[PDB]
Amino acid sequence: CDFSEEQTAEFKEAFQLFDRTGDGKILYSQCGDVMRALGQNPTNAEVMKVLGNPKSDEMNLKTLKFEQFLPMMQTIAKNKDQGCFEDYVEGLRVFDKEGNGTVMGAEIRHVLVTLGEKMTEEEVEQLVAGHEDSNGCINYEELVRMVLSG
Amino acid sequence: LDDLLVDLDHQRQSACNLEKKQKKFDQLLAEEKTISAKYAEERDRAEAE
Amino acid sequence: LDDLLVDLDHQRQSACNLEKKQKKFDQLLAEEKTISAKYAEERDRAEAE
Amino acid sequence: HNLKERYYSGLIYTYSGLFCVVINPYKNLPIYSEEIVEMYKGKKRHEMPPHIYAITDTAYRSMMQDREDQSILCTGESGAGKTENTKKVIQYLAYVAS
Amino acid sequence: LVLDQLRCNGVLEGIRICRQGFPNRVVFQEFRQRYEILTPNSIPKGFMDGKQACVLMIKALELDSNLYRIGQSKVFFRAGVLAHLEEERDLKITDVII
Ligand SMILES: Nc1ncnc2c1ncn2[C@@H]1O[C@H](COP(=O)(O)OP(=O)(O)O)[C@@H](O)[C@H]1O
Repeated sequence: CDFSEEQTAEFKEAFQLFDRTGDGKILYSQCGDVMRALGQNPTNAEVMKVLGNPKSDEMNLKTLKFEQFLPMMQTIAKNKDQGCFEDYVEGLRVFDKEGNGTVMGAEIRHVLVTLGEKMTEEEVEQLVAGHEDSNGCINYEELVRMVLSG
Repeated sequence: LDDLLVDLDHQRQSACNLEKKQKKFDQLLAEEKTISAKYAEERDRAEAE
Repeated sequence: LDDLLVDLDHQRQSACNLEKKQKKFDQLLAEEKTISAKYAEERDRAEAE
Repeated sequence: HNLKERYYSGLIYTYSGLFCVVINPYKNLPIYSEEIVEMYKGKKRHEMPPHIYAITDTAYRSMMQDREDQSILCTGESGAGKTENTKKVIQYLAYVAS
Repeated sequence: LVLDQLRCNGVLEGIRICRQGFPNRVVFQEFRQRYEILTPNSIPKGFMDGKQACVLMIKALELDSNLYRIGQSKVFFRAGVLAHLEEERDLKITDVII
């Protein structure tokens, strides 16, 4: 495998933190959580593709191991379709009306819930939380800068 | 009103006739996508191997 | 008469989709060849890998 | 004819440019539930069939975007369904704008 | 009874104004930021008049002359034009939101 052992040890240590799985295994639905916590930013489509296009019911009746999870993360790191933050900060400007580097939080919540891969109301609230202001607007630039540092 | 109806008849017939031949073009693009999809399936299974 | 205009507008508006479809045949079909060729090379590279 | 076909088929709501039309069904229809309210959550007017929930969502989105107030007015003769329409609008607003 | 209500309620007259008229209308400045992603390479990268700027966007979108009316402060649109631009706008940024 084209992956050093130094970071592999830390990856194994992080994967062993779940525990709640019977033993050294991992569920299909919980695979994305461990894949996104270690690093990278895979999408739902990418997760379903690397997982071999699992069935709807297969996401809760089977479990994988680490020998199969390592190549998944390897491919996600090597092969990816993400992009830098320069394109993200410029994409959110489409919703800016006045053009003063601010956008309404409700519009961002709606765009995140409907447009794209859709997100639950529990996640969008935590995402937009903290950036509350008097005018109810959230600077997309600061939002992207904070999300990139996460 | 009669001129618009007569003019719309040629547009409807032309649009329908043009759309008929355009279906083959759209099908050709879909056929190329389906043919290219075979490579994706081979590449997807290849990555799994 | 306005009803024919609405129908004519919808019929005339369809020309934009048909006109754009004509340019798409030289762009969508042309771009599809590159995507199909890229998939053929990706599957070959994936199989080789 | 369109109104009759929509009423006899189980469709009391019908759009009309910028204002929706409603017909009193005189019977509790199954077009009112939490699942339907969640389905209409964040959906354009031309994305779901005619329904008071769609008009309420459109008005809410317009108010949140243009920052301008709204008014869900209901006009009709005595016994047309204005009270039920207002009830459903308030329910949708309380379930969505919470 | 339904015919007598549709006459006084103005349902028929309320629909013709939306079809023959222009129920849609956006300000010059509001129409730019809300639809510039559709035709980015159309307006010169710099300062430009708000009224003349919208003319270049409409010309690049290949919109029929009978589907908009340029005024002194807003850009009118027929019933159903903004609905198509909204779907095309979201489809363009779909790759960015995902
Ligand atoms: N949309 C509807 N669906 C089901 N029943 C309705 C609807 N609208 C009205 N009704 C029925 O009609 C009856 C009388 O309604 P009413 O309160 O007179 O309406 P309004 O206040 O608009 O005149 C109610 O008992 C109600 O069950």
